[PDB]
Amino acid sequence: CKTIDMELVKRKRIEAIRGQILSKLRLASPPSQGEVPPGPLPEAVLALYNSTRDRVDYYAKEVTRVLMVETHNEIYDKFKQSTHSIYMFFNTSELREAVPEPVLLSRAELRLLRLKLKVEQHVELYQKYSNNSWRYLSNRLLAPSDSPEWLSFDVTGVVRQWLSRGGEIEGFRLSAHCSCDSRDNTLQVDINGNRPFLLLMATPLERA
Amino acid sequence: LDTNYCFSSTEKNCCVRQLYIDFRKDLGWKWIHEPKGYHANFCLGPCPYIWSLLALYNQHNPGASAAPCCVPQALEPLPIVYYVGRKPKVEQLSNMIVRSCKCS
Amino acid sequence: YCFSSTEKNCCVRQLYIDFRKDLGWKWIHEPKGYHANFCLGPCPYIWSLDTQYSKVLALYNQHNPGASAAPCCVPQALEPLPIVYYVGRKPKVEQLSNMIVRSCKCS
Amino acid sequence: LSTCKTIDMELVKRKRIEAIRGQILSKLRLASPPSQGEVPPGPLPEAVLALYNSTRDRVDYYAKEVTRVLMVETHNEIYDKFKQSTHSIYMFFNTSELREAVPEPVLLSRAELRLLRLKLKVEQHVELYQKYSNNSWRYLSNRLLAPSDSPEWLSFDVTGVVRQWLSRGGEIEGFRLSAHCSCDSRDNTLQVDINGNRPFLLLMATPLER
Amino acid sequence: LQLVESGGGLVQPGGSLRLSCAASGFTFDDYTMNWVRQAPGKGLEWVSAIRWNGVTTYYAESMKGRFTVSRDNGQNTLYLQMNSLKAEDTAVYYCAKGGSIDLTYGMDYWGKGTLVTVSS
Amino acid sequence: ELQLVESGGGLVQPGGSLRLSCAASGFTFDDYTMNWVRQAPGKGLEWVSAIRWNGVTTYYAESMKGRFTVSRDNGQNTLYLQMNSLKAEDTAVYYCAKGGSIDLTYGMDYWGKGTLVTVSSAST
Amino acid sequence: AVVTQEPSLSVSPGGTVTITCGLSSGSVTRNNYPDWYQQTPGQAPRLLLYNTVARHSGVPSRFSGSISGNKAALTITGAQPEDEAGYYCALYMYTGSNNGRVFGGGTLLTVL
Amino acid sequence: AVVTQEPSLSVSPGGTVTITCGLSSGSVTRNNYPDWYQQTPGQAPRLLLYNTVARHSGVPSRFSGSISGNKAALTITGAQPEDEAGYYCALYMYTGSNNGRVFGGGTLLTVLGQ
Amino acid sequence: KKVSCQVLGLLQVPSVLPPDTETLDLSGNQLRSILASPLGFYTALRHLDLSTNEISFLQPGAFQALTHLEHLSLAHNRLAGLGPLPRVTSLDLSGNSLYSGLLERLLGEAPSLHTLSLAENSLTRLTRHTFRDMPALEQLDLHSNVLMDIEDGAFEGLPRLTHLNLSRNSLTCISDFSLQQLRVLDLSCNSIEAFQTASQPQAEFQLTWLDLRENKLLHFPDLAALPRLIYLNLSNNLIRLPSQLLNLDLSYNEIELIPDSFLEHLTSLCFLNLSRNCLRTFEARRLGSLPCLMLLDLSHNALETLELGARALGSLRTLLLQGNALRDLPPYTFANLASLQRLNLQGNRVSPCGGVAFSGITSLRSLSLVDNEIELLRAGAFLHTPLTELDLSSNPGLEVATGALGGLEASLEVLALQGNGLMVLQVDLPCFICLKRLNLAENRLSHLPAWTQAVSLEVLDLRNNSFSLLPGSAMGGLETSLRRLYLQGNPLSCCGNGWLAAQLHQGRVD
Ligand SMILES: *[C@@H]1O[C@H](CO)[C@@H](O[C@@H]2O[C@H](CO)[C@@H](O[C@@H]3O[C@H](CO[C@H]4O[C@H](CO)[C@@H](O)[C@H](O)[C@@H]4O)[C@@H](O)[C@H](O)[C@@H]3O)[C@H](O)[C@H]2NC(C)=O)[C@H](O)[C@H]1NC(C)=O
Ligand SMILES: *[C@@H]1O[C@H](CO)[C@@H](O[C@@H]2O[C@H](CO)[C@@H](O[C@@H]3O[C@H](CO[C@H]4O[C@H](CO)[C@@H](O)[C@H](O)[C@@H]4O)[C@@H](O)[C@H](O)[C@@H]3O)[C@H](O)[C@H]2NC(C)=O)[C@H](O)[C@H]1NC(C)=O
Ligand SMILES: *[C@@H]1O[C@H](CO)[C@@H](O[C@@H]2O[C@H](CO)[C@@H](O)[C@H](O)[C@H]2NC(C)=O)[C@H](O)[C@H]1NC(C)=O
Ligand SMILES: *[C@@H]1O[C@H](CO)[C@@H](O)[C@H](O)[C@H]1NC(C)=O
Ligand SMILES: *[C@@H]1O[C@H](CO)[C@@H](O)[C@H](O)[C@H]1NC(C)=O
Ligand SMILES: *[C@@H]1O[C@H](CO)[C@@H](O)[C@H](O)[C@H]1NC(C)=O
Ligand SMILES: *[C@@H]1O[C@H](CO)[C@@H](O)[C@H](O)[C@H]1NC(C)=O
Ligand SMILES: *[C@@H]1O[C@H](CO)[C@@H](O)[C@H](O)[C@H]1NC(C)=O
Repeated sequence: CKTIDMELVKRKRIEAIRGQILSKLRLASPPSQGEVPPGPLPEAVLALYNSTRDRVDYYAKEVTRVLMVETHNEIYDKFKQSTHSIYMFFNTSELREAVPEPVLLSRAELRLLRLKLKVEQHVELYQKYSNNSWRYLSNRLLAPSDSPEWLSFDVTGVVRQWLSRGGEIEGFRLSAHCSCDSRDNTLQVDINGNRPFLLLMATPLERA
Repeated sequence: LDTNYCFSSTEKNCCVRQLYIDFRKDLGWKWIHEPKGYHANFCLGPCPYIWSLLALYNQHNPGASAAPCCVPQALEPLPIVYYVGRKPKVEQLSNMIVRSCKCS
Repeated sequence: YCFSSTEKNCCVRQLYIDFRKDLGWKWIHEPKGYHANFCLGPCPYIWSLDTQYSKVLALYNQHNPGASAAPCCVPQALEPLPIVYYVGRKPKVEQLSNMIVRSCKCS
Repeated sequence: LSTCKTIDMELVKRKRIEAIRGQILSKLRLASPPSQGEVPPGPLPEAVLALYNSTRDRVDYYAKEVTRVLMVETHNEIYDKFKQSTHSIYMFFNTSELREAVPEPVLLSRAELRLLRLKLKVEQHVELYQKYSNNSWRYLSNRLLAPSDSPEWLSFDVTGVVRQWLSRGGEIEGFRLSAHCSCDSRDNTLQVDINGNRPFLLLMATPLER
Repeated sequence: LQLVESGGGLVQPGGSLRLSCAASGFTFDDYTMNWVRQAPGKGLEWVSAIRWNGVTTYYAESMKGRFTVSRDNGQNTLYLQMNSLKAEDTAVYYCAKGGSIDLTYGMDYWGKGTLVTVSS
Repeated sequence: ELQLVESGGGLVQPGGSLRLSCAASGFTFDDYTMNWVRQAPGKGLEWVSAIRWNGVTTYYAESMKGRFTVSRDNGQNTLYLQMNSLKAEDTAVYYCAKGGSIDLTYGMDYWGKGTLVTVSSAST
Repeated sequence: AVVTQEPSLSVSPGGTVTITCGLSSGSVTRNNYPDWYQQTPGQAPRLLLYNTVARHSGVPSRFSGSISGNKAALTITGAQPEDEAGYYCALYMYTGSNNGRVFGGGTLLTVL
Repeated sequence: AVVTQEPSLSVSPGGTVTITCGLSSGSVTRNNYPDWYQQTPGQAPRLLLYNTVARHSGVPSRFSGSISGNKAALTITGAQPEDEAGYYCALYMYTGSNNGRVFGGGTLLTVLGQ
Repeated sequence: KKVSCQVLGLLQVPSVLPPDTETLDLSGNQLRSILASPLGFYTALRHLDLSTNEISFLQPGAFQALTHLEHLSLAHNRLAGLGPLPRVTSLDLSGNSLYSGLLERLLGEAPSLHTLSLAENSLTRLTRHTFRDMPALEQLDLHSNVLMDIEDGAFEGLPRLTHLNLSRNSLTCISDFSLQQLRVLDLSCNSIEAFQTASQPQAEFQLTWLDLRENKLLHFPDLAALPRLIYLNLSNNLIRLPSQLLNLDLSYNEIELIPDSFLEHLTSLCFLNLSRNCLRTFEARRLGSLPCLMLLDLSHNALETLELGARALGSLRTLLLQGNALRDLPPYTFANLASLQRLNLQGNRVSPCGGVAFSGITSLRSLSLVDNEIELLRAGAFLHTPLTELDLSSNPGLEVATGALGGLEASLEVLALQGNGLMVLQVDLPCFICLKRLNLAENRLSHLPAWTQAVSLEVLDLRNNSFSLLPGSAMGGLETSLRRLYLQGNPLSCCGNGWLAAQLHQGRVD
């Protein structure tokens, strides 16, 4: 039968939420707002929060986004955006400035902005090796849509290896899926080949 | 049973009930700059034994807990933005928004 | 740690069920028994303060992770069990989902 | 005031015994346990033991019947058009047998394509496709097989396409397991599966009686 | 994607005839092939079928043995030689493209059909 | 296999010029950075220069910047270090080193035998 | 065996009608694959339904196939005057010596 | 900046030895990618370690690398007698007006064979 | 001798204050440390307050220099050391983040304290060595702590402890009680599922106050070893019921039946809340049961049948029975009872008799029959009942018979008929001289009885009615006793009567 009170459960949930927020942040006390800037939030932090809110352990993981190296950089002269593949290279020095130690990384997310698809497209993600080789990472069957969508790839192990065993420039190739019948081309359109980035959630060094 | 079934329709057993937490009014905080608040919700109501009677009982196990209550099954994360000293920080807390409940 | 100790936390406890002896059943042919296990250990609602010690956030960690109003010790990962039994004169293999408890959590 | 530290194990033990007894009788939709009087006391037949051994091995509330359907013999004339090559193997299933297995497409809940991989020396990437009527193939799944010195069973989640076979499907529809042929280099399936035992289809479905 | 058939006409009782079927727009190697007949003013009657290669055939019981179905995939042609044709075999015959390599998926496309009239 | 052979080393007067050449087989210059390193007799290694896969951008040591030039002929499958106006301290065994990747990172995998370049105003 | 349909029927335009196809010997299942064809007189038959459910390419969604009881059913919802035609059922069973298709006496569906 | 490296080390066979290379002005991070090379006197240098941890193909598993404190450390565990050589550390930094590698004065690691 | 520094905010302890000051209140400051040199200058201090601060360092000799220090308030500091306190009576350690393990080293010897407050801290275990050498404690405050476990001899170092507050804790199971000197216990807002006491004690306990509310108690605990208890809050728990108690709060439980033997020993209770439960049968068939219950709440339950005994429950004053599912009751169910005063039967569909009969009680004062679906009202419903408060609201389709209110003319004070939808009223309103407030909202009334004589009406409700014309020749009575008047929602014609506009200036409201 009905024997529970709404208000007591609500207030207990509120207090448990307070404890959960203070504990997941490993916060003994709420942060004092004495030394806050006297103005609104910067654009980079707002964009990071928007990307975290976007639709694609226990403690809080610090979130940092690292944009890919711009397509005008020398690195893409060797790897040109062919009809059947696009290349996305990242400066791993920026990744280490974001995540100082490989063990701290909790999840890494390669984020793409697909513009439009009249037909469904099967695409596949590879990572780059030093000897110009590519190892398979994933496969996604993009359904057609009339609106740009944010694509997500789980590359946690790849970025962890890059933080540990990676060079200055390390990247991915997104290519149209090929079979043993014939060859295909990449009909999906992403901005700048904004541009795709890496959303890294890692344990903060202060709470490591 | 997700939020779609119980946000519009009442139901006898337990499911997600609405709860919007505002950091100023409901909790009393000036340190969380974004968001102003969030829909945490909660799981509330009873769960009878299945032989005493659904999507609630998909992961049901009377032989695991002494008395079957019900707990959230889908727990969507929450990102927050807050200042430490003068440095903004965006942090992701997992299992913060209740989405679907299940008897266990 | 808590598989063979009576400590007060939400843990899975090993429990073997023998259909011939524990339940006295003579209709299930295989399996003769299985590790059903059970979740045991109180999950006390840890009341919250704005200012608190750093060694007590662990009590939040393994006493109220989901921040529920009335937490329970409930299974987190379960394993299904296949059984074989006869209906009339026809044998049947069925697969009962969520029978073997291998992890318990406060929720 | 003294918080208790001794937990009475026998009371909770009997409580869970009664709870699991009720749970077993609830998922099976049985008010009472069945009668063994109309059961020949025979060591269970080889087919049912094969069912149980296949569903034991790994890679809705109620209980669900498990049935295996063996993939059609390679000696049949169906495979004459689709010859087992060095880049693809074919596994065709007589959908009629799927329908004596699962009478209604709504009753089907889970379907797994089961293969028995032999000893593998190098890591092999395989792709699973579903046969269309007009000799075309839709991609279904990708599996990365790490090398091993032992034969292991491999499961492919094919529940949706098997439900489509039960509802809208033909008679001899099947799958193709090929090597991942990239856009730059051609590859071959050095993977060797037994009999092209042979692969089969494991179906966990709600019985029409319950 | 179209089918043209030929060979219909006047045949004496207990006669012989060879219908022919040629198609375009698809491949005979990929589909089974069916022969259907329809009596003038009466219902359809499935006559025969042949699979993708042509080594195994299927027949109706009322005309098995009297009808021989065959293929030739090189020039994409199809035959139904009717031997010991009786007086009850007058019908419009449709050569039909089936949906798959088996008798399932239906006769996906049908042809115009040729009239076979048996009389003295 | 994996082979770098070097040539051009010898004895010159101070302020002279050499054109050290490095021919490779077993790999492709189009995929790898190429480095020049030097080792003075009796002392440790010293990184001299590097050049990426195309050759449009080059890196130098600041004891050598401007004074040395590096170049590649991917068509000829060879690498050049042209040294001009050598001082007295420029005598060393020079090593041609393959790189691990297109970057200046992943280390210098395979090294050549090196050519012993001597600078001396003293006569025989 | 012999495939049985009703000899004929009529439906008002815009209504829902059910043409039904059975065996004299035993039931129909999805294993006895019902194919539903439409034939305007003077024209070759056109495939509507195959494998008890699936529509042929170009068939409007009005026609829906199912198994009703012991027989196979084609349901037309919202009939139109061009639907007046002969509807035929092809059942795949073991006919005599070999196994193949068999047709039934088609229903001359006449829209009122 | 110059890469400071300690001059010479002695390790008993089967022992554990650590070689550290550092910046005079700064701290060695993984962004200052350390490359560890081994040179037998009279032979070409061989890459042992790259990207602070990664072993070159053919290099024994007893060679490992890490960032210890503010320096880069190469650790040899169970020093075989054929490991007596000159060990050099090449750090990737921004010198002068461009990026480049800088070698430190390598350690003349001598194994006490007798 | 009193210096107030609550408004003043500083960073260190002031040294310019006069030493003779006895009471110092340094609340609202931002001090970080305490030093002996500034503190010992005020030897004449009697009371010291330093709450809401950030003090993190305490000198052991800082508090030793003040022999006359008392009411020590170290609240809200970063204390997460202290010497002996010879003459301090009151201690407060609220919000200082005391964890289980700091109190043993912090607290030395202090046998002369009365009140100790360890509230709002992070204490996890109350070890036997936590309390020692302090046999003078009488007030222990431990609320808002994180205690899960208490050993059997944890409180043995407090031989004279009487009041103990353990609210807002996580104490879960409690199996033994051995605190003889305890008077007040507050175990509220915990996760307690079982509460067991000692068996056959040498001496009877002295507990007189016990909260067991907001817990997970599955059963009514055995309090036969607590004879001095007078207040007992067991609300918001899960009691499923299988001598000197007075107040009992059994609200928000799963109580489905009341055992007879449980009613045998239950006596001398005065107040009782047992609302919002799922009871099935409640019969007081035992003679002499419930002798002095001054209040009994049975609201929001699911009782279908009740059989109250004759001359057993007679001293009851306030009774609520709303939400029950009663089907059939004898007409003399309440007639045999002695002195009921207030009776509530909302949502029970109780049909009055013509004379369940309500006229058989001459002591009834308030009765409410809201949402009882009374189609037609008896004439002798209140013929012999001197009721003063009547509530027949929310009764659509109700038909009022002539003379329905028999003897309420000189007794009724307030009447509510909201939502009844009466097309006509057969009750002569003006002759009810004792009436004070009237509710007639949401009705189809178009005419009212003529007020020939003034009455004592004060509140008149006329929402959602069909009153278009209100002439002053009939409604003009009670023009001097009216204080609040309401007229919104009526389709009154513009200047149709003129008396309402004239009386709106004085003696009426909007
Ligand atoms: C990947 O990202 C790296 C940083 O995230 C890039 O390194 C940067 O490289 C540029 C030139 O290529 C340098 O610009 C120079 O800066 C020096 C001063 O640098 C000094 O100060 C910085 C900051 O304190 C310190 O990190 C350096 O080590 C030096 O001590 C000036 O002389 C000029 O302005 C010149 O432009 C950056 O300083 C450098 N940032 C670093 C090292 O953090 C790297 O180039 C990126 N890789 C690719 C392929 O683009
Ligand atoms: C896919 O599986 C199907 C069933 O699992 C296979 O169907 C089998 O086809 C063979 C023909 O080679 C049949 O063998 C004959 O069976 C008849 C009895 O048929 C009965 O059923 C039909 C209706 O289907 C009915 O019309 C008849 O009157 C019978 O009542 C025997 O009389 C013959 O002697 C001969 O043995 C099988 O019986 C049939 N299986 C079943 C369960 O009916 C199908 O062939 C498989 N697909 C392929 C490509 O092989
Ligand atoms: C035991 O401590 C609790 C602390 O919560 C007291 O409850 C508070 O009492 C104050 C004043 O009496 C109220 O303003 C609060 O609203 C109460 N809070 C709660 C959660 O109840 C309680 O009164 C104390 N008990 C005794 C006997 O002193
Ligand atoms: C984030 O999204 C909001 C809309 O919800 C928009 O107003 C804001 O400008 C966005 N932030 C950035 C940095 O674009
Ligand atoms: C490239 O290097 C990777 C290192 O993991 C190796 O696995 C791969 O075989 C190499 N490829 C070639 C062509 O040498
Ligand atoms: C084959 O039929 C399928 C039906 O789903 C269709 O999607 C596909 O385009 C067809 N392919 C060809 C080559 O006709
Ligand atoms: C008993 O506790 C409840 C809270 O569960 C409270 O509402 C009630 O007022 C308490 N009883 C008394 C007499 O205060
Ligand atoms: C419980 O009864 C007391 C008796 O005076 C009353 O004050 C209190 O408000 C009641 N509480 C509830 C929740 O009924």
